[PDB]
Amino acid sequence: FEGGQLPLFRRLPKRGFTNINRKEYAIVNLDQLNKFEDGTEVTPALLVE
Amino acid sequence: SSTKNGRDSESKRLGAKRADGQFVTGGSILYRQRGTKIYPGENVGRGGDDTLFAKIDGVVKFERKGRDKKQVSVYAVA
Amino acid sequence: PKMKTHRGAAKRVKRTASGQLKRSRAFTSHLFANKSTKQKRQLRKARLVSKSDMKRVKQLLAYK
RNA sequence: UCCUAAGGUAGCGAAAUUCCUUGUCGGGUAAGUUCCGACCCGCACGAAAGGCGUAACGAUUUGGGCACUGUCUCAACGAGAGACUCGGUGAAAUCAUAGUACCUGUGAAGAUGCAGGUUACCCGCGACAGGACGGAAAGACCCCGUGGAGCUUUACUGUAGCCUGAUAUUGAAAUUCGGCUUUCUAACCCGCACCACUUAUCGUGGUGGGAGACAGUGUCAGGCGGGCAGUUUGACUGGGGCGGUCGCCUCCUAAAAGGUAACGGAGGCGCUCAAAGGUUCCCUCAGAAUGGUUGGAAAUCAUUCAUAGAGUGUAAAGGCAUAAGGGAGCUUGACUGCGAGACCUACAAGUCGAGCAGGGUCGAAAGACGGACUUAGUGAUCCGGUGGUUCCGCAUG
RNA sequence: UAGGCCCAAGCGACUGUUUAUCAAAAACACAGGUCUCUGCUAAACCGUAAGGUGAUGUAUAGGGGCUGACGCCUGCCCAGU
RNA sequence: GACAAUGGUAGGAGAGCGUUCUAAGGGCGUUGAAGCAUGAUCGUAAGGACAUGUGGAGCGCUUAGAAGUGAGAAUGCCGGUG
RNA sequence: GAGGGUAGCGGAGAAAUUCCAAUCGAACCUGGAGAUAGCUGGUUCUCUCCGAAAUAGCUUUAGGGCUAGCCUCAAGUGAUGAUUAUUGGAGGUAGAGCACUGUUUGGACGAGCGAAUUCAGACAAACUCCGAAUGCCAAUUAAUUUAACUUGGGAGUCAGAACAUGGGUGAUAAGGUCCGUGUUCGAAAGGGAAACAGCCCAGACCACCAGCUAAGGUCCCAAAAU
RNA sequence: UACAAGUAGUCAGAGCCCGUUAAUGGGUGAUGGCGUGCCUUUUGUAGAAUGAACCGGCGAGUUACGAUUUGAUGCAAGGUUAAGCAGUAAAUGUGGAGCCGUAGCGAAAGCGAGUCUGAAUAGGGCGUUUAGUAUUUGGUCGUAGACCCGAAACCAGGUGAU
Repeated sequence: FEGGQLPLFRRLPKRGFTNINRKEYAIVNLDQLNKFEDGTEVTPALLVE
Repeated sequence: SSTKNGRDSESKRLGAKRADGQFVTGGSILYRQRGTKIYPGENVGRGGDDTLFAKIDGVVKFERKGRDKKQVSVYAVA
Repeated sequence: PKMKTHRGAAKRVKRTASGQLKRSRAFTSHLFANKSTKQKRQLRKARLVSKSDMKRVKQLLAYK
């Protein structure tokens, strides 16, 4: 409440929308792959455990 | 039993903005005015509404330009 | 119970990586014949919520 | 001589009505702002929210008399009940603590309590009522609250109720330039009659008569609807109303930076221009001590004085003859994508801007050009409309 | 123990009625007058259903508005609602 | 052992006193506990001891924990008495 | 007189907002219910350090609220703070003046001769050929000094008053009213002005039967020169 | 203590009567100097502005779920479980659905230490600064009556014509 003056959010306009088929991924940089053995096989099933 | 007056407009902040001998940048406003009461000098430009601004970096210099006329210039610091 | 989010405010700002909020501009719906070209061109750029308005609507966006 | 649907008739009239006003002139009194009788200059009488009269009635209003009287001049005495003195019994409002004087002054502007003076031995009883802004009731008048309640209406939005069509209940026959109307019994209706339940006519049933596809009833639709209901009806203001004012631009008050008030002193704006814009080259104004085809000295032409006293779309103030003022040629930069750095500033907004890339116009070329000499001509968002498009579109296309 | 009276005006005709507890009056009522609605399962009214009042009445009747005994009278306009 | 600081309302910051209950440890009481009354006592403040009379069965101390934790005003509520 | 009928979105009323169990412009009891109150009143132990505001902008806003400005507590970045001397600049007030725009006194000269000619003398917030004293912005210039700025936690304040001084308004009236600047009160005891928040001197950590001074004073009340 | 003008006290001080938690003692007070109660509300109150006759008792920022900031503590590119199950209503052991962090940018498709805008890394915006997480003491805010007391009124269901 601003005491009677129009609030900032009322003054500003809305923008954008949302997508129902939003796909997100779990990022893994090349820095977190320095612990496995040389030549090993890395698979998502292993990275999660 | 009434008044016919009571109107006025908002005050504009005219006048000089930087002092003589002061260091400024390339786009610093130096003088706001109506018309041309002070003329531009070396390395100075006149805006659309008669505003005077610099174009390089240096010291400000308010000097006289003829009988009853003034200018403003900017010189690079060495 | 948990605090409720201001749904009207969640449709007008976004949270940046440093904790700031990005907003839109005003005077952009209509009456473009009364504004200059430079005036309208520079209004398409976004801004951030000022440091004074954040003190008033901090808790309004505590879950965003 | 203007206007209107028509321009007040009889009667009455300084009145329960007359503001000026104690209108003026006659009665009543030694003296009459009242009273009675007449005059019409009726602010603002008037014929059924009737006009003008009227005998008898009135704990009705009004003026003048007779009689009478302590109402009064002007007070006196007497009787009884309280008061007052003893025995018995024995409350109440009020209350920060109190050993509680006056005068002039001072103070939040009217002092028992402060200053300087004056006066006053300690403690009772019967009386008076000036002051302790005395005591009984969170002042009813006045102003405030985006506080209540009752009432009103051609305030807003609704509603009981009433009126009118479509359709269901609901079937026949004929007239007729997917049909309003005469027409018939079988639905439906009858606080109509006679019978039975039953020596009660509330009700049911049966037989006659009346009416009849109407009425009544359900759903949908249109109109009327202070009858009833929920609510709104701004602020500033030398108290509040009434009057005026509310945003933006320029000047003065404003005290040589900027900023700065009053219901202080003066004006303007809610546009305009396709050339009144850009560019290149040229040019220069009012007023013109005199001459003239001699027209109430100033339209037009001619020569010298000419420190700008002219102009600059539109108010004012700062600017402009190195022109920003006038004219003549070609043009659309009144462009697209931006943008270091600054002014202003509570926020949202507002203002100036070098420079870089893509197109161009004018000029021989440097170079200028992102509207107009500068500062007013304008209004979030939410919702809806019209175009274009990289994008999303609920299992898939 | 038991009416003062009289000469003149305003208002309402009259007896009557009214703010329990600051107003008894010129206010209300009244007899009379006029307009208007209602042909009977009447209009109007309560419930707004059944059932009732009106009325065990039938226009010489019933409901509503305005005037207010009696006497003499009650003029002009229908553009608007 | 030296110089320098310390008036204060609305407010911000810091360190403390007292009251009831709980957990551990260590102690008083019929050779007289709590409460109450009186006094010429101690600390910078809120407060803490001691002696005497009354009283007749419970109550301190130390560290920590938890709160119905502090009264002169509200024309405040109840009781008593002017 | 006795026995009965009409009930609150309702009754009754020969009509007064009249009556419905001693207050009826809408009866009484219980419940929703701790309705709501931007308005009054109240709000309980002790010390230490620091210490305001009564302003601006917007407001169905004016005795309310919000951001900014002044206070306090922490974590940070380092002369970036303040005064003075000096050298520089921007800006037309006081005064003055009549060269522009006005207003206006007395003469002289014939174009119709006191204000678009000349010789003298005056006037102005919205006149200026001229123009201070101060104040303001600067120079990592010099000396003396102690701040300033950024981020975050918590606030209060939006009724101000008198005196001096520059102005408007009123009447060169008001303990009047509205702005600029400084001081005091507010939130400040002590001494002086007889008494007297705002005037003059001066800022109370505690104790003492010690000394020197300020304003103002020294015949008596009453400390100090008859 | 009966010649006296008093918010009743404080400082100075004879006389008279006493003798304690033992020390720079206790009670009374001739006379002199100074001094107009308390609270609330205000620019400003001895105020003739508000409140209290007196004494005692009672009588007003609390708690549960969320958010944020600071102190403490364990672990650390990781940190931590909720319901449930077994247990003394113990607070331990199990339980890894789930939540936060390690990577941003854009309305979105998407790309990625880069991304968006744009014809153009030309310029500019926000990021690459990048330590976190769980429990808990304190301060403040939000939803609940929300520091306490007090309305004129509104609606619902009932009781009344002695």
